[PDB]
Amino acid sequence: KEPLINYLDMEYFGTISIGSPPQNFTVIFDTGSSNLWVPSVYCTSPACKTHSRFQPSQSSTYSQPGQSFSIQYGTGSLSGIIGADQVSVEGLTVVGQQFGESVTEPGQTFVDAEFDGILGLGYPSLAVGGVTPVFDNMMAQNLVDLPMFSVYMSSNPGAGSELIFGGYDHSHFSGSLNWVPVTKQAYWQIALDNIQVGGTVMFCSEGCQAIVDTGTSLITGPSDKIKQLQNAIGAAPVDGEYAVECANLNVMPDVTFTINGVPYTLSPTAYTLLDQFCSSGFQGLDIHPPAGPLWILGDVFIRQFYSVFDRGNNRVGLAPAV
Amino acid sequence: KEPLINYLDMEYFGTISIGSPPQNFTVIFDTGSSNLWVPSVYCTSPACKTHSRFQPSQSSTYSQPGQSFSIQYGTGSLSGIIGADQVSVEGLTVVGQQFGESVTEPGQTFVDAEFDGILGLGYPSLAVGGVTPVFDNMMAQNLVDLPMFSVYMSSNPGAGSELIFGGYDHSHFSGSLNWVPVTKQAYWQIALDNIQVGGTVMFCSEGCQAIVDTGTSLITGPSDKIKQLQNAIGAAPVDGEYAVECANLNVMPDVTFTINGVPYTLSPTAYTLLDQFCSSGFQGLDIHPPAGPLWILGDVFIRQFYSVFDRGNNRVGLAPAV
Amino acid sequence: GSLHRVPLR
Amino acid sequence: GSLHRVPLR
Amino acid sequence: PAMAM
Amino acid sequence: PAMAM
Repeated sequence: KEPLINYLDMEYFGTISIGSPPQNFTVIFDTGSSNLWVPSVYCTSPACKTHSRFQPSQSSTYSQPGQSFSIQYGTGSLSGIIGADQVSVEGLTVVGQQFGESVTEPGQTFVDAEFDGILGLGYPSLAVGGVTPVFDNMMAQNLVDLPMFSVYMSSNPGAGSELIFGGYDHSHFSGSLNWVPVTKQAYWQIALDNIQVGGTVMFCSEGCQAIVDTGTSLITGPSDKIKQLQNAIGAAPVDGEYAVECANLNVMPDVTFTINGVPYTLSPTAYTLLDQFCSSGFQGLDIHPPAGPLWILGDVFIRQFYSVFDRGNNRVGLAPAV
Repeated sequence: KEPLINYLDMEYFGTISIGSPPQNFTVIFDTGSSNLWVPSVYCTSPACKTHSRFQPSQSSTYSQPGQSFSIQYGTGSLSGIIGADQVSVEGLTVVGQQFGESVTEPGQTFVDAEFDGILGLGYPSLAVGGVTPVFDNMMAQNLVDLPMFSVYMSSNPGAGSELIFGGYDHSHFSGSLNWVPVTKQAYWQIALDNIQVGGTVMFCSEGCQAIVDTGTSLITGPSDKIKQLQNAIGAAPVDGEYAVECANLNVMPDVTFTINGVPYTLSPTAYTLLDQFCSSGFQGLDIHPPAGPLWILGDVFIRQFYSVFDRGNNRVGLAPAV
Repeated sequence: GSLHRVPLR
Repeated sequence: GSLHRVPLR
Repeated sequence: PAMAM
Repeated sequence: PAMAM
């Protein structure tokens, strides 16, 4: 199986440290999950050999709570034991933070993944084993001035891309922030009024649920609706992805997501990946009930709209990125 | 696979401790291997949940050399990482002893194995990863008065069964010890002059190689020769083992192993297991070249003949047990 | 008020 | 001379 | 101590 | 110290 297949595509990465002395790891900040885990030095899979692996014995501040763990991202389980130690995230250091030390097969493709682990930023209800998420510890340990964090994902050249704990940077967005209430506290789940193409409602006419997920590269939705969306914008099937003729970019329709009565429009320039060819920034992904079905506003959306995640008021702030 | 299938049958066990404070483990003292390994707390297989698992973080004297490990017993590999810590064996404590902390699937049947790990007592050439065997450290650390250890396996009721490091107990054997030179320093390998049934040479008429292995329950040999031996003594195939009519015990032939010119005779009483029915103490086991073919004088043999393993002179001492 | 920035690539 | 005995069961 | 911003 | 046996 490929437990992390949904994270193997274009992502943004950051660095964190665990233990004393610090052991560095490249991780993905994922608002679509809530656990922090990194490869264990005890993972002897060929796929783990190319990554930084946590070595408990080299850290004087490490301790074992006693519980083991197992997480699921929808395509296979990842298991190991839970550890506790100091975790540092540029400027801040959380003491006693618990995280997973994965041991089981992570998947052959993980061998070339550009990241080592994942740092979930979702709600604790999504955390497996009732392990307190990093951001919840930050709040509980009064490390942040405001109970929120925000993400800026740069489309060019992603040099200036940054994650901010404790607030947001108004230099990354124009106008005032539009707030959206979190409908279900697990993922950063919100409600869509409707989705329209070419200025005409075409999906979720009666509203549907979605989540703002930094861990998801594209904008996803029920596979069937996406197909309808693919040919509506002019995308065509290929080897396994949907391509679009770069030329007809200016003749393609706008895709608008109406959230809390506000229109969030994506021009074909915004929902098309230049990764010499042009492909679709939309993809099918069926989340099983009771959690799904869901639409996922991934990086493709966040690049167009600076996002603010506020645990203090349980809401999401959106505004045009700069 | 079942990596430890050859250890899942009737064995003798002892207890050892690792770390500070001590973590106890039930192990098999195996002169047929040379590594020491125990389950790692990082082994999350269902099969490991029923065993004592080493927890590095709870031991103040633990350290990691850095190398990982993988061992083979002929039916599948067992892998993990190498650790170092103090290992205690009734009265003696070896400091800095390296051992394996197994993580990979040990085999479904290991779930009910009565032991946790194995402590090899063979030569270092058999040790994987060039890890120094426990007994070699004992000698190097001057913990024993004589560079040898001996084994007494009681047939009745196995109450008085014992392993002795640093010497032997003359109260466990009659007469003087017969010494046999070790022919190849890996297993405790020796040479057989011939094997006879009913006082007549029937196998290895021109001599063959064998090993004295405490980790092997029965007396093994090339599967084909064993079949010939099975029907020669009067054994018959059953579900998967060879049974013998308990009644014809006194009419069955003696099986003699001639070692270094000395006859080591096993009466049918000695080579028959009472485990209400009577079965054969012989079994086929083909060791692949270049190591094999080999005959293995396991517990069935050792119960009849007290065995002394002398690293100082590279020889084996045998004498009738008491 | 301080902002704790985490660069992403 | 001391003997270090390890009980087996 | 100075009051933080 | 006593000499061991």
